[PDB]
Amino acid sequence: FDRLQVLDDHYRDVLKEMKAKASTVKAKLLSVEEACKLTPPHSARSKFGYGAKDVRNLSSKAVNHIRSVWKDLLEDTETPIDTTIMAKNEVFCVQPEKGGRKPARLIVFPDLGVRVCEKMALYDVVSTLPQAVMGSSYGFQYSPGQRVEFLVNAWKAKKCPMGFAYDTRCFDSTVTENDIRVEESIYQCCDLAPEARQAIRSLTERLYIGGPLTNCGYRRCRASGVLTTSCGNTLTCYLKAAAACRAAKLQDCTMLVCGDDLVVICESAGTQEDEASLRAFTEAMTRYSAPPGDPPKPEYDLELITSCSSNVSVAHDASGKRVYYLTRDPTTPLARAAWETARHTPVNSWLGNIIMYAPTLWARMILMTHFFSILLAQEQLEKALDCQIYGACYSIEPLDLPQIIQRLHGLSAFSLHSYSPGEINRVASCLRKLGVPPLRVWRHRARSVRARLLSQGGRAATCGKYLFNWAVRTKLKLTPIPAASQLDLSSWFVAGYSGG
Ligand SMILES: COc1ccc2c(c1)[C@@H]1C[C@]1(C(=O)N1[C@@H]3CC[C@H]1CN(C)C3)Cn1c-2c(C2CCCCC2)c2ccc(C(=O)NS(=O)(=O)N(C)C)cc21
Ligand SMILES: CNC(=O)c1c(-c2ccc(F)cc2)oc2cc(NS(C)(=O)=O)c(OC(C)C)cc12
Ligand SMILES: CCCCCCCCO[C@@H]1O[C@H](CO)[C@@H](O)[C@H](O)[C@H]1O
Ligand SMILES: CCCCCCCCO[C@@H]1O[C@H](CO)[C@@H](O)[C@H](O)[C@H]1O
Repeated sequence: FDRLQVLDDHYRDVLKEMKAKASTVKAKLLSVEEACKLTPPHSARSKFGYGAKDVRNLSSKAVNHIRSVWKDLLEDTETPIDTTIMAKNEVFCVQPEKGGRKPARLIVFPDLGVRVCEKMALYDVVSTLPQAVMGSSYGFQYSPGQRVEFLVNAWKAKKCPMGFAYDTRCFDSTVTENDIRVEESIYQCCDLAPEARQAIRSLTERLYIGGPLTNCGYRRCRASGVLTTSCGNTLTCYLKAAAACRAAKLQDCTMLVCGDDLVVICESAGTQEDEASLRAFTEAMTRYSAPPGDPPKPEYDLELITSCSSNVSVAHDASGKRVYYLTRDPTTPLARAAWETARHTPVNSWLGNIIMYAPTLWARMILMTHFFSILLAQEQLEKALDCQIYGACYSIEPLDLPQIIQRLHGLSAFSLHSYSPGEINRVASCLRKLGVPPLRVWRHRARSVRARLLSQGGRAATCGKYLFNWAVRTKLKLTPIPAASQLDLSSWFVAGYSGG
């Protein structure tokens, strides 16, 4: 029966509350220049004789064509807009050389001109509306450290906490026409410029609801930009879930939403009562056309909930105080890093894993040790690497890792010890399974890596001091690494990542 959507009073009530909050948002219509500057340098070429760089640093051909696309969006409210379907080759896969089928992910996008028009009309709404509507439930406002703080405080707030994760399997292609229209109705509640209001209506009717796809066919999958798709999915999932919490009569809910991924922390009503409540929640979500991947399970320990491939775990700082942090099973991070040891990638998953999971036993002992050893050998500590973290691609120098880690995780990230036996066992058994040397070997290797870094001075010695303080018996004190704004001077006089 594919997608069949049934909307009730709970859904309608939550939508009114969302629209009432949306009404307090005043969003601005970006000029051609403002939108052009937001174009990524490696954004796909237009079929109209220009393509990134030209748009990015303003060009007569690019700007005048994008102004005609804009005029057409304001004047035509129904003609379907075309989208291109392309195969982007896979990174962690054996790629045929001198003939063969190339493993690839498929990407669907409108012409570059349309993409800049979408930014003019929606960038300010997508970057302001979700937080204004969902508040603390909006998952993309948090750093790993702030996210864990939010979760733990929500868990501690309950008399008898219960929590569960709910994941909607492949929604990005299966997005209903209704969901797209409901999203638009929320965006329309903002204080928009009249041209924005029309452009939003045209884009939703001509592009977002569906349209033709070419190098052909017709698509009903998301053709919006990353920021637009993210906003849409999060608002839709929040709407359906907040309504489903009411239908399931869940008490004192705290939700955390990241696109299609969600977590609810509420008050337990007893084992069998909670099991019934979750069945109720799932029935409501399924009726709202958001069925689960795996049926949700009530959890009574925060550590047992897995969401966005991660779970909360405990460690202790140097003073013995409990420190909470996000971790994950290290099999895929290690397997991808093994690949990268043999072959250079444009993603540098190892570096992204060190940044996302810096407090973890496996990122500190294995990934930092192994890659600093390689960088020392190759004399490439200074070389900025392109690193993909979630959406974006960042250029990161390994020498700036202490500063980055402190910003995202806090100073405790460098002093953690007394990790949970279960967490250690997951790491240890994983090393045995993959043929990786045990943790005792990594300590020996890190003492040598730290020594070589210290001898190099500057940022290299700060990497030695902060990142490998776990490897020495006689530990250094470790004070916060000061930001350029704290020092009260320009980033030009501050080595590495300063505050830009
Ligand atoms: C499929 O999933 C995985 C996952 C992990 C590993 C492998 C495969 C690779 C099988 C192993 C291997 O033997 N390798 C050698 C060395 C590194 C890795 C990849 N490389 C292309 C060839 C076993 N093996 C893996 C890693 C990873 C390297 C990146 C950072 C994280 C650890 C190792 C790191 C050091 C040794 C280590 O030092 N082993 S040792 O002491 O027995 N010896 C000196 C080689 C062995 C490793
Ligand atoms: C809705 N779920 C969440 O927001 C997340 C949870 C979580 C895990 C267990 C729970 F019990 C509750 C939440 O863990 C995460 C880890 C990351 N990445 S990271 C490791 O880089 O921080 C994340 O960042 C991206 C997607 C923005 C979002 C979440
Ligand atoms: C160590 C475990 C991870 C695998 C590392 C090997 C990476 C495979 O990489 C492959 O190498 C071939 C030979 O140059 C190329 O022909 C392929 O295009 C490439 O995908
Ligand atoms: C795995 C992450 C679980 C998060 C638990 C947050 C609640 C912490 O709770 C604390 O636990 C301590 C345990 O020794 C007790 O001493 C404290 O009294 C209690 O408030």
